[PDB]
Amino acid sequence: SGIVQQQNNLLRAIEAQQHLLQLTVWGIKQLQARIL
Amino acid sequence: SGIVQQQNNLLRAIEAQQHLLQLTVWGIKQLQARIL
Amino acid sequence: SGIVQQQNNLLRAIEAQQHLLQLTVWGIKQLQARIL
Amino acid sequence: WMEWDREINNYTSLIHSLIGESQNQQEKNEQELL
Amino acid sequence: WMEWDREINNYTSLIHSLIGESQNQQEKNEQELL
Amino acid sequence: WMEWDREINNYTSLIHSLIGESQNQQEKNEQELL
Repeated sequence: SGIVQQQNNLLRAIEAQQHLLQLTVWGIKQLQARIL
Repeated sequence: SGIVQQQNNLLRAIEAQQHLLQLTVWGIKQLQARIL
Repeated sequence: SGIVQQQNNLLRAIEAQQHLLQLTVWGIKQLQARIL
Repeated sequence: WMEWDREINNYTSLIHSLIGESQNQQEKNEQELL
Repeated sequence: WMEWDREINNYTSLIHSLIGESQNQQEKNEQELL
Repeated sequence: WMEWDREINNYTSLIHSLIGESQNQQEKNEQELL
């Protein structure tokens, strides 16, 4: 049970990190557009 | 069995996220070189 | 035991990935400040 | 940058897929606890 | 860009919380091994 | 930026190591299922 709960915790962290990554990608594309 | 499978799933996601991160790093480096 | 250890492994990887993300955010902010 | 763009797309899709199947497996593991 | 900064701040806080919780749960699962 | 590049390098190496260790442990856990 503790292990299954922990897996949920990890999965949620991975999901939140994915949102962050997608935000960094958007940012890079914005800059790239203005810089080139 | 289900837990081990899930761990494989999570590790694979972490690995794929790392590749994305390396791509963002590359992008940032290209941009700063054009600038600073 | 191996399962719990693997969870430690994965969590540590997520933590390290987070440091990396934070660094990419810093970089993007620096660029945006200049390039705009 | 054209290739960067292709790889960004490719890894983003893969991640979305892995997250999807992890979610399914999570549900399964949760049921099995009962 | 204004929204971008808002979301960055929001997800960063969320992750810090999740990492925190996971840390607590790791300790307790580690304890339970004994 | 000079420090940024150093930190990127440092964290990338660590992640690589953690991933490797996890890969090893995954394969151990997999054999133990039998």
